[PDB]
Amino acid sequence: DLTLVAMRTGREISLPYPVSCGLTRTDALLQGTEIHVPVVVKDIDMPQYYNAIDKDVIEGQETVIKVKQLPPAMYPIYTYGINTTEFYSDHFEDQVQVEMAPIDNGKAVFNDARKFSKFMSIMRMMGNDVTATDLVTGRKVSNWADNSSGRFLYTDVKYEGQTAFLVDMDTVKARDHCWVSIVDPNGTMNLSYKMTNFR
Amino acid sequence: MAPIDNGKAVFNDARKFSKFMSIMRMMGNDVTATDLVTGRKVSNWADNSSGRFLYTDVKYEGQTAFLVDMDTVKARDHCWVSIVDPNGTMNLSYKMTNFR
Amino acid sequence: MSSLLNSLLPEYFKPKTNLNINSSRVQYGFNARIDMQYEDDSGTRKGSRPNAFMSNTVAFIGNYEGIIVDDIPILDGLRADIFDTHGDLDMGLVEDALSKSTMIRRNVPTYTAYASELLYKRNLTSLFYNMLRLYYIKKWGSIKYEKDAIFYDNGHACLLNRQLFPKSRDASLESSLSLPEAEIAMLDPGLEFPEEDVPAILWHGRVSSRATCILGQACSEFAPLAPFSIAHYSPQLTRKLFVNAPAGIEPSSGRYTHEDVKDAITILVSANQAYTDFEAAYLMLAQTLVSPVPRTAEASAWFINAGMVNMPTLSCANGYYPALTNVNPYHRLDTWKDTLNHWVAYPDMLFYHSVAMIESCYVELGNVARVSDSDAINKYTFTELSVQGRPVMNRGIIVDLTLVAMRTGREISLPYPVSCGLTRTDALLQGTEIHVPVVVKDIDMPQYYNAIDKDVIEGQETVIKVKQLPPAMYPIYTYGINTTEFYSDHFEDQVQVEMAPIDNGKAVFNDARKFSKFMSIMRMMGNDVTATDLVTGRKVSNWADNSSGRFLYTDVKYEGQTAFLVDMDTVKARDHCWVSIVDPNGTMNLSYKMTNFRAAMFSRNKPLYMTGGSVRTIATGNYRDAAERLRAMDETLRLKPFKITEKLDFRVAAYAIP
Amino acid sequence: MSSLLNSLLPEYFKPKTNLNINSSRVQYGFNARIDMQYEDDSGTRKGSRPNAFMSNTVAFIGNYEGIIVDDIPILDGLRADIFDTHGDLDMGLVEDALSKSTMIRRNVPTYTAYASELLYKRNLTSLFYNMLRLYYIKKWGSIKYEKDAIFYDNGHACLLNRQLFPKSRDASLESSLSLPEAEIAMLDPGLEFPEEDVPAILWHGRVSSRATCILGQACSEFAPLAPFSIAHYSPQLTRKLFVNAPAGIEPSSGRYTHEDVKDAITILVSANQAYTDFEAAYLMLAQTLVSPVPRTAEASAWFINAGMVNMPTLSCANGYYPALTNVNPYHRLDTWKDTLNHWVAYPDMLFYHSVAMIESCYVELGNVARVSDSDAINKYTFTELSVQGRPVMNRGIIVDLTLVAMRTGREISLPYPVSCGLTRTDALLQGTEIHVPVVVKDIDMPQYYNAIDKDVIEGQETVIKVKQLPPAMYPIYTYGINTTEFYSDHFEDQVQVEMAPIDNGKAVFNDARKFSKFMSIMRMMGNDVTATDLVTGRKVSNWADNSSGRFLYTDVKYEGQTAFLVDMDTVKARDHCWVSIVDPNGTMNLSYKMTNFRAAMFSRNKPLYMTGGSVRTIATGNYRDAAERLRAMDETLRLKPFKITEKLDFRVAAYAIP
Repeated sequence: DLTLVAMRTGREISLPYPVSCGLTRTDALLQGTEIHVPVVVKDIDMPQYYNAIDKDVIEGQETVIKVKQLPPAMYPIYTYGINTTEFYSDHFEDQVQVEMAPIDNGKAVFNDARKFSKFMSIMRMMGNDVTATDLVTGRKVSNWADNSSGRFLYTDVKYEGQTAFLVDMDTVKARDHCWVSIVDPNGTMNLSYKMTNFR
Repeated sequence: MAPIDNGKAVFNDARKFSKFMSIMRMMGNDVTATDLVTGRKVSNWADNSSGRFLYTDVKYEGQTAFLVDMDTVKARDHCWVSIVDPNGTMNLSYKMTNFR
Repeated sequence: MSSLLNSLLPEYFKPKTNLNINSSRVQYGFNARIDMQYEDDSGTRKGSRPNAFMSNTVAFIGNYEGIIVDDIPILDGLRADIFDTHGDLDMGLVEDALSKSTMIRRNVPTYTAYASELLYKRNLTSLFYNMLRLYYIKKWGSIKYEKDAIFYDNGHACLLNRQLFPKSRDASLESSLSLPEAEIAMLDPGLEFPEEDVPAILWHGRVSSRATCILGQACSEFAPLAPFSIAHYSPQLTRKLFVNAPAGIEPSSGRYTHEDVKDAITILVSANQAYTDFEAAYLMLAQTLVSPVPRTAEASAWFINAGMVNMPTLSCANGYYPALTNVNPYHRLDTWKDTLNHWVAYPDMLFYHSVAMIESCYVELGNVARVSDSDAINKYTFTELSVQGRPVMNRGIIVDLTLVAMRTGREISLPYPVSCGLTRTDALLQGTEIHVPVVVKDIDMPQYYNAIDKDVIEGQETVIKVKQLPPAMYPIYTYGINTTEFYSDHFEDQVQVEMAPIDNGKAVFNDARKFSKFMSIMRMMGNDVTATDLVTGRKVSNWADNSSGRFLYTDVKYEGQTAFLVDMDTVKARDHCWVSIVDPNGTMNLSYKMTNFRAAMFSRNKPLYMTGGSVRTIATGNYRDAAERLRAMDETLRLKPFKITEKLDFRVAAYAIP
Repeated sequence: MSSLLNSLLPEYFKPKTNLNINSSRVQYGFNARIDMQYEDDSGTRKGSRPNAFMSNTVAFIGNYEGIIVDDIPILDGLRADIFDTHGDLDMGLVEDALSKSTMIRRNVPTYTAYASELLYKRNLTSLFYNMLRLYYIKKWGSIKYEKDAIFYDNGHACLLNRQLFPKSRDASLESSLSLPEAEIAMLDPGLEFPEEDVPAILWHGRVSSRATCILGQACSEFAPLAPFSIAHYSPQLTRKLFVNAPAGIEPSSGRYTHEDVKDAITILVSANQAYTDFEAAYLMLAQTLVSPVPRTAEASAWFINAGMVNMPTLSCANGYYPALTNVNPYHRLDTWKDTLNHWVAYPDMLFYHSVAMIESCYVELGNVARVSDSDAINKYTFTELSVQGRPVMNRGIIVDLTLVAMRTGREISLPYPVSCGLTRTDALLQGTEIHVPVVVKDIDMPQYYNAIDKDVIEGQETVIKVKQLPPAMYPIYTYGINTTEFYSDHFEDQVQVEMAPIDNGKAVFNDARKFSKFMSIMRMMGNDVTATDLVTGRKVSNWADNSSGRFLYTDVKYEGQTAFLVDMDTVKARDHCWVSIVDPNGTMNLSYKMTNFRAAMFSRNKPLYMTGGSVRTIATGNYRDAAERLRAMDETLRLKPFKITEKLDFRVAAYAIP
């Protein structure tokens, strides 16, 4: 636990005695096997999003989700922009440039995985419900997959494969309050934000 | 060359897809790919008269990703250069002489 | 040792990750372009072979037997403090190391006494060997062995799988073995006296239901039905195996996927710090995995008698004393985790490393067999002069790695002098003619082969005599890295020979070297010439091997001195380029160039294509944060190469120190 | 002393830790390449044996009998304060030391009075000796002894195990002894007056359940059934043994392994500070671990009567005076812990140290038996002039160490002049005829051997009269380090036999020296020569051994005038790899050359290989440099970080060191 803190802050932690007592967290990681978490369903269109065991499930049924790679359990908040990585993208200033031509009728394909993550994340700050669909596999991902942080990490796809995300920009829905509207875009889009003060 | 997973190679970029099918045509390999957005089959052997591949043979303005069928690569016209299984970075250098 | 066997592959070839093997036979070669130029007294002629396929054939069939022997301990993974200023294990410091890392100090005198006896016999190489074999049985578990199939087939003679492998039946690879399960018990912490002749191993967290079944079957006896390379007979490793797991082990499931065996190996190595033990097992499997299909019928003499695989005894004392294994392990080389990191990333790459190793051994044994038994370096005393360490016995891997050094001409070095694996030089080290059993296909068989019965009928089972062992394989991957006169595997070469006077329709070739050069030219032009050996009275043919398009002098099948009567009237035209002429006149000059190499693999008379992505390099430098190279070149194994010095005889080979 | 016995081993010999002995007979030796030559007026005939095996057979049987004798006290261990300037117990500082301690005040005056007698009872050599024998009995317990087995056989004469060892039943070494346990009582600290004639020892913490069983059996009578060397007859050391352990003595377990005996020794030496006592016990066992199988039939005279082992009486008064032993002991030599530290690390090395000592002794007693009594340094007075100390009696280890000093040609130094162990020079000093029994095979025996009967039918039990004792072992480990002309153990040697054509093969050797070299070199060449003495009329054969393959002059079995007729048309070729003497004419010149040496061991007519780690030369400095180091790295858990680095893919993470 102390060696993980040393990696986060980026400093040298020193104790007087090399004592080895307390909780061990790295248990499910080192096993390197599939884990079967139980879930009770609410809607009927669940198993498209989550990697479920059943393909058709009536509401109020107890199902199982197959988790292979462990997603992050917490988002950095106290350690925000002290040792920044491009995965979490916990910057004060950030921008993304999605390049579209008028010949394309709103439909954009993200060949790159990095800028797809930043587009889907900044659109959620702006209070827009985007629903992308993978062209190779045929699954779907939604940027609204959290009600705490309000960011989109790439591990919300729940699948490691080839990157071909079709996003249709005439099915974008305004969900939250205090939001900027994308009524009908034409040409190159440039999104950007700035965090100024903290309380 | 894109990684061949089962018997299919995903070409996400547009420029790389144009260069790939342009090489395989000069070697003389009738390759058939599936456009993932539309769901229609493209073929590099569209025009027989002029022995070249233009990107307009896809017949879809806009952005897409192609799933190339690497198992069903037919051998129409074979010179000694002609290979079926590409591996890594493909280099083709040709010279045209003796016009009449 | 990944970096060693990876170097053997040719510079042009870089193989992809996956390879879907779906048969018990794989051809491997290259498609080269030959530009021949002919000149004689009549005039000049220029041609060009546009596509020429030179290939060997390798199979998954080889009769092997396991023996449990006592070998050296691998002292890698133990904490660095117990070792003194030199590279030696001091029992004075083991007492201190165990004392400081406990509150209960009553048990220190007892713990030290048992530890001193067990540390000098620690070896997990035999356990990883069986775990690796279980991985490949599950992965390639759809390969069929038919009993009434062909082994070698030329046209005159034939060998079936009934012969060479009696006591065999028709079975798939998954159907070959029905392994039992050894008792995987839990070591409760509190037991004071380690039970003797039972090893104890560490584990990360809870032992999975699937991990139990793998460890149970890995320790059990292997009893095959069909002869397979990766299912050979092995004795029982242990009866019990303790596992010091804080969380209790689960009962055995019964079934497991090939993916589950990877998870079992990755945990077992990481916990025990047994990285060098894995490197030994990796090299040990590279020898066994594949076996050569013989070039000619005489080259079946190698694979009659069952070669012995020396499996080290399974012992480990990490479970009892987990204080000795800590966060600061002792290692001799800084590149000591490369072999595992290579396998876990690219499992199917072992096939290419195995083909590269067995080729290098069986090519160089072609030369060692021809060495006269009245020189400094001969078949008996070639290993002993080469090695510069202190192993238990010059057996197993030491013999194989000595032949790789002689091939490549570079100094090979391992951290520990391990003597574990297959010994090939058994048929070689005996002054006796070997009786290869064969089947007669054509009535004129006794004229070609040295048969017992001089009159035969199509269908009869006879026996042929082999005195000197011919080469089993031709150089393909190791083509032109160092060229001997025997093989003549040049890129560019100018062959010059003087044609003998054609009296009636026959040309007498009294000299041995001139005869070899003549038939070598006529083969490259593509003329099937047949000559009569005057001493024996048997017919030789340059078209002996179709796969590799070259002529070796061992195709005559007569050690000693002779004169050949070549039939110049009956020169058939099998393959004709524009260079190809039938009537040579005076001094024959042939100058050829080989360009445009490209690797190709065939399986079941169709092209076998490589799948997956491109292999990115994984490799660690000589230093991580180490200041001074403390040489420590006393215990490390070193193998010195020998260079072949050609002499006038041509039939005899001779080695010298470079 | 591990140091002096280590130097006796050859330079080419590189020993390993473990040696898996599974029999009661070992043929230790070396493989050498002999280049023999026979020059003559007609021409030269060259030979070459690439692997020539020169061996000395060593067994685990030998009749010995222990007797309890009075020996000097060993004062190493006691605190350095009580000693004066000269180095003897200054009584007055003892009374001062006891007064300023944690002793009961009413016991001080009565205990101080006894000190004058009890403090000079310090000799634990007998206890350590018995505890070392228990270690090797349980380790090599599976070795067998058959009653009707062949002790010696040379074709003509045979000597069975029934002949030398009557009252002998066939049994395994483990099943030989049935040791009864002596009482191990706890010393009451509040005892009125110390009980002399009852030894009291110290212990660290609690006496374990197994330590009671080991100490109980160590201080008991050895009454064996089979005549084994490490299970010979010993009297009862003591009836009762006190142990000053505040933590109570647990009752006897009954069973124990060989590892538990090492635990018992290491606690006993550390508590009592008795390292010099252990060094004496190590050298004692080195003599009487293995006995040599006789080279010739008439060399069995050494092992007819049982040689007495001198075990010093068990006497220790540390239990009564705990204050006088502390962490600052008095020692003469600085390297006083080296012998124990060597044994704890490498227990099985004692086998090599044992054969080195007996081979050194029995070689020198060979060429000591061939000196006339009328001389300065002779049979009786070779020990007195060599010894420059003050031992009680010239017996035990003093006689064996002085013979080693003569062999190697160096000065052997011990800290205390202790006189305990086996005495070998018994049959020599008697100077009388010895009557060895023999069972005959052929009917023409009594011409060769000096037998009691002149006509004896096959299968009869006869007697041979041995007057002068022949050498029991040939020098092998000490080959060409201190060469004498008797053994003729040179690397290069030649002999010139001068004959004229007028003589029809018959040569008479007037000289005795060159007759020995001719007969010896002819046996290397594999030729069976049979000479006949002209004066007496007896016969000698060069083939009188199947181990070394040399001819010593003591094989004549008679001292007289030298006139040996050898007929050189009755020479028969016996062995393989031999040069032929078909028909010689003129002067003969024989010669050989030994070039290289490789250590080899045989057991049950199979190769015995050394396994385990590489044995080093342990020095006092190699451990105490790690004490100087102390691991001075302040024991503070400093965790260093890793900065994550992003690259093209971004899906997978990569950590850097800085």
